[PDB]
Amino acid sequence: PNFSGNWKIIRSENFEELLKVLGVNVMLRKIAVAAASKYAVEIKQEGDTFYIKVSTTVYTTEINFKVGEEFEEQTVDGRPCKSLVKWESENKMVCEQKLLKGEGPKTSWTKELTNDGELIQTMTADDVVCTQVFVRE
Ligand SMILES: *C/C=C(C)/C=C/C=C(C)/C=C/C1=C(C)CCCC1(C)C
Repeated sequence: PNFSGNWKIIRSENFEELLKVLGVNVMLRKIAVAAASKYAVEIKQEGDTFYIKVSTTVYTTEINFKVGEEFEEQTVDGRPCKSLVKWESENKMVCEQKLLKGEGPKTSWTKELTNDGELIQTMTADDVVCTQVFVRE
C-alpha cells in the first residue's frame, strides 16, 4: 500500500448526520457540509509512519502517527482524544478514539485504498457512518 499523495474529495455522504450525533446545531452543520466539499488530504507514508495534512479553504491541520502507537488528536467536532491506528488488511487502517475529558459518543475513523485508485475515509459516531471518497490530484 502507498497512501502517499495529494487527495481531492469527490464524494461526501452522511456528514451532516455525523455532526448531528456530535451535537452541532443545524446552521453550523450546513456551513460545515459546504466546507467539506472543498477539502483536501495530503498524505506522506513511510512504512508504518504517516503524516497527514487535512485542509479546507480557511483551516489546515496535521495528524502524525505510527501504526500501533497511541497518539493525541481531536474528534471531528474538535474534542481532544487519544487515538490508536491498526491495520485491518493490506490497504485499510482503523483508528479507535477515546475522549481525554468528559463523555460523548463513540468515535472512530478508517482509511482505505481501493484497487481503483480511490482513497475512502469513513468517520463514525455511534451508529452513524460518514463516508468520504477522494481521488489523487
Ligand atoms: C485520516 C484522516 C482523518 C483523521 C481526517 C480527519 C478529518 C476531519 C477532522 C475533518 C473535518 C472537517 C470539518 C470538521 C468540517 C468540514 C470540513 C472537514 C471535513 C475538513
